[PDB]
Amino acid sequence: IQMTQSPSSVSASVGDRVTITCQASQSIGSVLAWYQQKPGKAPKLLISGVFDLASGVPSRFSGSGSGTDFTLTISSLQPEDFATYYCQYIPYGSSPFGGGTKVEIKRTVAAPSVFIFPPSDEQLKSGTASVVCLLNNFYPREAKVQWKVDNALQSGNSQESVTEQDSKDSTYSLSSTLTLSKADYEKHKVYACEVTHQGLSSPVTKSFNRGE
Amino acid sequence: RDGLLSYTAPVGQTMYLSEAVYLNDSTYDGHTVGGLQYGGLGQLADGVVGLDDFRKRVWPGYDYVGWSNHSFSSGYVEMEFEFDRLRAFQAMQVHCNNMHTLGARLPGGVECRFRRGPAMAWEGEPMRHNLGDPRARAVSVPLGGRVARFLQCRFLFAGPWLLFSEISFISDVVN
Amino acid sequence: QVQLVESGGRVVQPGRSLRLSCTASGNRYYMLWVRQAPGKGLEWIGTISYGDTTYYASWAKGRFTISRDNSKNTLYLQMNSLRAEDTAVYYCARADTGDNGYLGLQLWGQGTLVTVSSASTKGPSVFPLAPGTAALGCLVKDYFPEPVTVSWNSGALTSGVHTFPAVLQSSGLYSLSSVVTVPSSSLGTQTYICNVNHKPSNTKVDKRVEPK
Ligand SMILES: *[C@@H]1O[C@H](CO[C@@H]2O[C@@H](C)[C@@H](O)[C@@H](O)[C@@H]2O)[C@@H](O[C@@H]2O[C@H](CO)[C@@H](O)[C@H](O)[C@H]2NC(C)=O)[C@H](O)[C@H]1NC(C)=O
Ligand SMILES: *[C@@H]1O[C@H](CO)[C@@H](O)[C@H](O)[C@H]1NC(C)=O
Ligand SMILES: [Ca+2]
Ligand code: NA
Ligand SMILES: [Zn+2]
Ligand SMILES: [Zn+2]
Ligand SMILES: [Zn+2]
Repeated sequence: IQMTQSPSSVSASVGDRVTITCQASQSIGSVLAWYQQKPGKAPKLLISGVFDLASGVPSRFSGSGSGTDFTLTISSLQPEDFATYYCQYIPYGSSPFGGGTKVEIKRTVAAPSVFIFPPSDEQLKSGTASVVCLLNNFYPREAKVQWKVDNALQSGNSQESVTEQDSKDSTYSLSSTLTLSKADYEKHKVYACEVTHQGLSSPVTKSFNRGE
Repeated sequence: RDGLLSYTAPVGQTMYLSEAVYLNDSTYDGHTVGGLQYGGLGQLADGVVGLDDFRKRVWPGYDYVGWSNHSFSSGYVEMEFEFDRLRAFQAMQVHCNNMHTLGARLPGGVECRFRRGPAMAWEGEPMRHNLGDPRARAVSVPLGGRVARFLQCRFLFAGPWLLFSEISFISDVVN
Repeated sequence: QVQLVESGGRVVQPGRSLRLSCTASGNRYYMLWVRQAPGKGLEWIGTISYGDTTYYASWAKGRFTISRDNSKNTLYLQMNSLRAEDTAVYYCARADTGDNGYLGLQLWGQGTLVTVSSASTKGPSVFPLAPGTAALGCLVKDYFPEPVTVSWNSGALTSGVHTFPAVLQSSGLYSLSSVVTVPSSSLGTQTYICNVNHKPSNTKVDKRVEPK
């Protein structure tokens, strides 16, 4: 009934041997499927049964396992192999899907570029003020963003968005946005955007005061 | 000989145990589209009866056709049969493996659906008929002398695997 | 060439009933329906054993009926009662056995995005972001249906552009952000205008960033 794939992400570089585990809630038969899915695209069948491969799919994709514990070893990681994978027990009828092991490329740590943007004057006419914060070319994805408005931390109304790992430099980008009302904006003065990251010796604080 | 024209049955799956025996219908002349081998004849009507051990120059599992219990949510292998004339069916004898140590056990029950015409739906009123010995026993399935031209026998799962090797019929051509 | 195109892609209100139609160009296989929420993985919805249905799902026990039409060669999926959490891309799977007898879908559908919300189709609001290399961009703050195509300098500037994934705000509208990492020396001499293109509301905003 339940297919618990583990782990949720695998950080590995081109050439590394990568094994993905698929756990089954019950001692099911040898039937299983492995799907490769690159972002913004439809899934692709790689493995049928346990060991059988699909046409076109290279021989580096190896299958193994029986019962509950199942594996997906890769002979040599390739640049066209990075995608989220899904194990699926599929009999003639009731076939549940897996979690999703997102395969991510491994690269040397790069410090983010922090940019704080004050709310535009046109937005301030309607009654809103969304302060944006930009972090670019930072690896890994993990980075804590804090919105210290008027020397105090704000947790409400802070949407965050991370772009999918880049194709040229394999870096991530984050756009945290503190959307606040025009009435509360007048009450406060110094808006800060402090971020913590692996490639930073100390949390970088990028703040702005009221006025050009 | 068995006066059968063609039979519909799901594709033979593979048991991956130790050396991985292939239990596929290698001699099936008909076309296999999707998950069904329909419109043809193969290992289940070749005269050859499977041995006590399915592993025994051919690959292990050549004289058998298999299906796993986990790969069927319905719990039965829906097998259809097509005949040349409107015959009275006395009984169906199927040689299945009963190797309990490797999961290949005899079916728990077999119900058959009958129909006289090719365009009409199945008449109804199915004839349902229900261990330690690990030898392949020729399962006797009484069909009650019912006059029909096409069958739809469902073989229920009792063990983790269902390994049929030969399906034979007992019938007389009705005038 | 075999295709699986479904005629869906409609916004519905919480409680309404939408039906999808997986037409199959190029026909009678073990058919399934698999959905994928934006960001989330894949979860199988149901299956149909050639005209005779087979158990949909633990969650899809109530509602979700998979009808089949052989005269029109199309799978039909009526969703009946709906909740705001049912927004996902709906694909229709075609399960075909491999060379070992085991099942596994080889051909996937195109996918149609279904949005379940009470809000009405609203046009986007583009706001500029005040800028060794400086960063500048646009803010697509208030707009209801997805997606929005943001271009830079009429499709001439691509190096350093990062169009972030749309975040779902508390109001029910999405928020997109597109920024460009340009050098500080280039700021002031070059002109940066983002071509925001929105098809659902028939709107197109060409907003420049800091006119200098
Ligand atoms: C595949 O078979 C297993 C084992 O079930 C056995 O064989 C059946 C035909 C029947 O005789 C059962 O009583 C036998 O136990 C099924 O797995 C079991 O499912 C039951 C469901 O209630 C559960 O309690 C058991 O813990 C499961 N595991 C074992 C080791 O028995 C399995 O469901 C069958 N596959 C399908 C799709 O039905
Ligand atoms: C049966 O399986 C064997 C496995 O080696 C394969 O060579 C053969 O072509 C298969 N035949 C059919 C008809 O599936
Ligand atoms: Ca035989
Ligand atoms: Na079946
Ligand atoms: Zn970048
Ligand atoms: Zn006689
Ligand atoms: Zn193969």
